[PDB]
Amino acid sequence: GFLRSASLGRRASFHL
Amino acid sequence: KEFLAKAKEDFLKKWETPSQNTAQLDQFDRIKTLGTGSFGRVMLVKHKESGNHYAMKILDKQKVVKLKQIEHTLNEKRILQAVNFPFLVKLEFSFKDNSNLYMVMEYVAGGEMFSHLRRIGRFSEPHARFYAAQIVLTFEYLHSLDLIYRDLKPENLLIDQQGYIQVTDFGFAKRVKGRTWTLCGTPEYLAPEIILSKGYNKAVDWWALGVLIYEMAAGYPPFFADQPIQIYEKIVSGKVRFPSHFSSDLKDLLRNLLQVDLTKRFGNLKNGVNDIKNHKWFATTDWIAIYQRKVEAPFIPKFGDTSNFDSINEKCGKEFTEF
Ligand SMILES: Nc1ncnc2c1ncn2[C@@H]1O[C@H](COP(=O)(O)OP(=O)(O)NP(=O)(O)O)[C@@H](O)[C@H]1O
Ligand SMILES: [Mg+2]
Ligand SMILES: [Mg+2]
Repeated sequence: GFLRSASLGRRASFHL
Repeated sequence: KEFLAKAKEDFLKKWETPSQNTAQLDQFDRIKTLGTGSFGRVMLVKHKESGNHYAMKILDKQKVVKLKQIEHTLNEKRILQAVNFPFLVKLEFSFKDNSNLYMVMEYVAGGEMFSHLRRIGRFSEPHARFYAAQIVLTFEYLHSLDLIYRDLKPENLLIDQQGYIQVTDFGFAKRVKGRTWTLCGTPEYLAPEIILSKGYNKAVDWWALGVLIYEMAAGYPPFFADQPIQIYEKIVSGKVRFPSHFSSDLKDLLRNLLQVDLTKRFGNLKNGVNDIKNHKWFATTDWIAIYQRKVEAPFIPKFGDTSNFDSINEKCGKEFTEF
């Protein structure tokens, strides 16, 4: 139940 | 459907003849770069003539062949040079070299919406409605052309110096009339039908829209956890907790957009796009004025200033003959 800064940083796109 | 049939005809005509070699690298002069990726570099260049500032991508043929990403790099250019919409970044010049690709597109100064959103914290629901309405029209335009976007996120929404949206990334784009199966996107924006390995159609973008609106008004995405595997469980569970400051109209629109049932989700029903355009949340939205871009923007960035951002032998050339 936290708002961690890693979940608020920029997000990259993956491809598989 | 006058604008609908005009767009499809001019698109399918431009789609069959994808222009190329319409400019020279030497014509533009090198200016400060904007960003880089695993496949290439994204730069801002200036044309010696009246063209002046332009955003250009330089991709290496080695990179797209190495990880089999070549499938998405051919779709990207062809879709860009054939579309013509206000909220889509205009592709202006396209040409190839012995070792690099060149997609000269418009430079967008205001920067990624992800930056402004994180600074402010949250966007007011009016501020969110202005940005969301442009995406709805952008999806209706791309869905009438049978195209799916598959990468909606604040990091891919650029603000122009007039405060409007310019959607940039078209890597994971592709046109499908039925369904597809490729796993692409961002975990916090993936639709349930993508995670379950079931087929997915154009309805994944209307899911991503519900996430994008949620993140604008709340300040954080609806599904998040320490591990990505928990995010997938949250996405497929169908349980979304809305913030207190959400309006009744917004919470109602999101439950229909973030619907796990693929056939009870807005933008996929019989009415189609007007399901969302005629919602109680979009009552204040004049869609004709949004398309014509004659609406006072709720936020215009501070403003070519880059202030908001932070062998010669031919190799694999025939693999990009279409380009
Ligand atoms: N037309 C443009 N105008 C201004 N900045 C742009 C433009 N196109 C891309 N950028 C920026 O260039 C960088 C590259 O982002 P992007 O266009 O998504 O390519 P990418 O390979 O996905 N790199 P990344 O977004 O970091 O994963 C980002 O910082 C964008 O904001
Ligand atoms: Mg990316
Ligand atoms: Mg991006």
